[PDB]
Amino acid sequence: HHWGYGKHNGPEHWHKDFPIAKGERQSPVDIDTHTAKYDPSLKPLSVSYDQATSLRILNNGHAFNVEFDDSQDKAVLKGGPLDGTYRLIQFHFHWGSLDGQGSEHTVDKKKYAAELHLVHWNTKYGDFGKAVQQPDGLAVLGIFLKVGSAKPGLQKVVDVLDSIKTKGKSADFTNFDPRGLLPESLDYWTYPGSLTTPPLLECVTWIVLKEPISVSSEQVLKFRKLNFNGEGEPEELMVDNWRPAQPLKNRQIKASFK
Ligand SMILES: [Co+2]
Repeated sequence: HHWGYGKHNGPEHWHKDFPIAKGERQSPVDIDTHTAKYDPSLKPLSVSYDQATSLRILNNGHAFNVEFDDSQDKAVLKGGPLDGTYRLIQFHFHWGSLDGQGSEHTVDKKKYAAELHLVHWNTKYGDFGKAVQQPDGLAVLGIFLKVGSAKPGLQKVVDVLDSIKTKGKSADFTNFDPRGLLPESLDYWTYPGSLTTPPLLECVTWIVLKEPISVSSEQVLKFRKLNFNGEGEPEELMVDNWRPAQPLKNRQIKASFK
């Protein structure tokens, strides 16, 4: 049926409509820190978000997306394992019903409360729709969230969520600075993988930061008040919208640090 994260249409069902779900480079994965190889040939990441133009926030029935103007090189990711320039198109989170789960990637099987995905597309391909058809089409920056002190830069997001409680609702969301969601260190792990939602295309260079950000219990509880359903349908809280770890298969995770 229409895919989601429930008992009958969750991740274990996706392969029936999207056979690539059992592919050779699916995401997310467990990051075994002892096994990842330090790769001194790797460059530092270049995150250049100073001219980012946020536009809107949308509840799409799976998560909420903060969308950006990607019609110019305003907010880009370069360097690290990447060739060329990748433009920020949107960010979103995955989170749990409880603080013990919610992330998609895991680190030595540790699950974080949530995971932020900053999604960027390779410019060489002109638009997002074309980029997802290419093995180097997307670069997604993954950042773990743990529960502890509040993240000041996240509060503007948390506060608009009650205006987009249900599927299909959107709201204006301008002048948001995504630099306020980054941890101090840009040390990372990287590997080739996929989108973690249908259509699960194998088009992503994943860059997962080692350092988590902290958010407060109150901030994540507001995430969990969102809904998967549309307005005036039975309430299904938007929680546990994460895909579990997939087989690593023939892939190597590289580390940018020692
Ligand atoms: Co995601």
